[PDB]
Amino acid sequence: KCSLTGKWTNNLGSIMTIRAVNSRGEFTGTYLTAVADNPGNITLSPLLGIQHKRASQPTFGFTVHWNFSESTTVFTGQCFIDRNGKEVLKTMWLLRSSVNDISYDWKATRVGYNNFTRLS
Amino acid sequence: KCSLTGKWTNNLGSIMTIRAVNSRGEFTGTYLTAVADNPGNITLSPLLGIQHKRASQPTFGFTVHWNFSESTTVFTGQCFIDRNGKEVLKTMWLLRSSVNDISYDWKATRVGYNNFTRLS
Amino acid sequence: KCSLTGKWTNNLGSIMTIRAVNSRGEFTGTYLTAVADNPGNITLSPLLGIQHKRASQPTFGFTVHWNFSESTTVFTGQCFIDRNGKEVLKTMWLLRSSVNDISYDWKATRVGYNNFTRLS
Amino acid sequence: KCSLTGKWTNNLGSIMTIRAVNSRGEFTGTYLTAVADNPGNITLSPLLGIQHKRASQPTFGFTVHWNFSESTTVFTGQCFIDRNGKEVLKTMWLLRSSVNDISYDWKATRVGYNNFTRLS
Ligand SMILES: O=C(O)CCCC[C@@H]1SC[C@@H]2NC(=O)N[C@@H]21
Ligand SMILES: O=C(O)CCCC[C@@H]1SC[C@@H]2NC(=O)N[C@@H]21
Ligand SMILES: O=C(O)CCCC[C@@H]1SC[C@@H]2NC(=O)N[C@@H]21
Ligand SMILES: O=C(O)CCCC[C@@H]1SC[C@@H]2NC(=O)N[C@@H]21
Ligand SMILES: *[C@@H]1O[C@H](CO)[C@@H](O)[C@H](O)[C@H]1NC(C)=O
Ligand SMILES: *[C@@H]1O[C@H](CO)[C@@H](O)[C@H](O)[C@H]1NC(C)=O
Ligand SMILES: *[C@@H]1O[C@H](CO)[C@@H](O)[C@H](O)[C@H]1NC(C)=O
Ligand SMILES: *[C@@H]1O[C@H](CO)[C@@H](O)[C@H](O)[C@H]1NC(C)=O
Ligand SMILES: *[C@@H]1O[C@H](CO)[C@@H](O)[C@H](O)[C@H]1NC(C)=O
Ligand SMILES: *[C@@H]1O[C@H](CO)[C@@H](O)[C@H](O)[C@H]1NC(C)=O
Ligand SMILES: *[C@@H]1O[C@H](CO)[C@@H](O)[C@H](O)[C@H]1NC(C)=O
Ligand SMILES: *[C@@H]1O[C@H](CO)[C@@H](O)[C@H](O)[C@H]1NC(C)=O
Repeated sequence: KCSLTGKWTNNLGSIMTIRAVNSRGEFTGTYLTAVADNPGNITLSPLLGIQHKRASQPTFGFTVHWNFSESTTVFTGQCFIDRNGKEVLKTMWLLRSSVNDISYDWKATRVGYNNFTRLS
Repeated sequence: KCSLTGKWTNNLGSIMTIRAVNSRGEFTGTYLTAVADNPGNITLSPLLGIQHKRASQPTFGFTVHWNFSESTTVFTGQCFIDRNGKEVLKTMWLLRSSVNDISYDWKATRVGYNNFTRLS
Repeated sequence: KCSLTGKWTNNLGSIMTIRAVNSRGEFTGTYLTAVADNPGNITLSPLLGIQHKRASQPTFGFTVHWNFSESTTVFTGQCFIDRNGKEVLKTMWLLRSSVNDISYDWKATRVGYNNFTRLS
Repeated sequence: KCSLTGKWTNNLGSIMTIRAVNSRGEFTGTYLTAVADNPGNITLSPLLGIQHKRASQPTFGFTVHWNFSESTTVFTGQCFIDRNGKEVLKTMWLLRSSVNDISYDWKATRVGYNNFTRLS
């Protein structure tokens, strides 16, 4: 089994902590990004998500509410286990910027990927 | 002020209901999709997300844990208000499928958009 | 049969003109975007793409080499025809910005959608 | 400088050849994917794209017309050079499937990433 609970780092150097996953697969956590539009502003930021509970290699999603900008990121992915019991989170994300009005909506969404492994 | 609490529909005919947004911008809800890989299986499914609280046109994200498949979707976007006080959510999404192992990860993520307006 | 040759506009007000499609499904064209990072710089820009030839509702892709910035956009989608012979292109796109070095790669890709209908 | 001309492999094991880039940045090539929806059907497939010509680390895009399915993929990205002169293509892609009619359009687009390095 592949619980999200724990500490994780990604390929950019970001650090994420996921707390207890409840019986509905819901979880809270924190996220310290290594990169940002204005990296001097970075602070620890909250996340909230849901994973599938029963699956051995569950899919999941979470939202990061950045505390230092008007942006939001969502991540979705799957937790995989090796033959050796090593876990990897393979994810993709959408990063939504705040724009002034609906005419700028077209430019407000960035896309990318991240792989996470456990810190311990 | 552009608020998420209430009932919404999107351009595909899906319905979502978001409950009270707390002081941290967190919300729960339910999502009834009009479409699926197997539309005969569709059931009402829970969501969990976060919005920015203070912005008049906030960005937000949420995760939908589909109750009828192993997939997960995340939505992110922004709530816009026009002259008349009419609200629209402009969103993009990632839909993560469950695959058997990490060698299939490349095909596991679909992307799309949705616009939502209030229902009743 | 759903063909790409001709003039089109999308939901943002951009105009594109596609020339003759050859026997391999290749086409050239021009693209006039209604929006940009710096809309004061916009100029008419070339495109190059490929469609499937034999399908009645073909999928296709094309690249737009913006003549006024260091960015590139790719569009992919499908041409649909309804009962009346009315054609619509449903597309998604990736807009790649130029960044200074590989450490900024994570922020370099925006995503979005466009629907196109014929002009004249 | 970072010409696309040459042979490249990606992180999935796919092989791509890009032929001469003309004075407008346009190029043809071939692509042998290591993976597919139906990998038993895979055959060598054509691509067509454009890169920026003058930039030392150009952005670019290309379209792959798959010869063995009704799908199309577009790739966009940037060519980066190391301090040692080693080139890497960092890309993202959209893979468009053919669907029967417009009501299924929502499910027709997959997204992902690939990094390429030179074969020689
Ligand atoms: O720049 C901002 O306003 C908020 C921080 C965004 C950080 C993004 S989220 C996707 C990518 N993966 C990370 O670990 N960090 C970046
Ligand atoms: O097919 C599944 O396994 C779960 C349902 C997926 C529904 C998607 S989520 C994105 C798009 N927007 C909708 O309202 N429904 C579809
Ligand atoms: O801003 C730039 O540097 C180049 C212009 C980008 C225009 C984008 S491409 C996607 C979207 N669809 C359009 O018709 N225009 C925008
Ligand atoms: O499955 C198909 O019908 C066509 C082949 C798709 C292969 C995709 S394109 C994106 C990804 N990167 C690759 O090198 N191959 C896959
Ligand atoms: C991400 O994956 C790459 C390629 O497998 C690997 O080299 C790297 O260690 C991974 N990063 C993390 C934090 O897991
Ligand atoms: C973020 O960075 C910008 C540019 O330095 C600064 O002016 C702004 O006040 C910062 N905002 C926050 C929330 O830290
Ligand atoms: C979505 O936007 C379209 C295009 O503007 C509009 O016609 C429609 O009313 C919107 N649909 C919903 C359900 O909000
Ligand atoms: C969904 O649909 C498939 C195909 O009809 C069916 O076999 C399966 O049992 C259904 N799964 C669930 C959990 O609803
Ligand atoms: C795009 O689709 C919308 C929503 O159906 C429609 O109202 C509009 O006519 C289309 N726009 C263009 C320019 O094709
Ligand atoms: C585009 O706009 C910027 C900002 O106004 C300007 O400085 C620059 O010269 C322009 N670039 C080109 C090549 O059009
Ligand atoms: C892709 O990048 C990863 C991480 O840097 C690297 O280990 C791998 O060798 C690269 N693959 C190719 C084909 O360049
Ligand atoms: C692709 O694979 C399927 C499933 O094996 C097969 O039935 C079909 O004929 C193949 N199509 C092509 C174009 O090779």
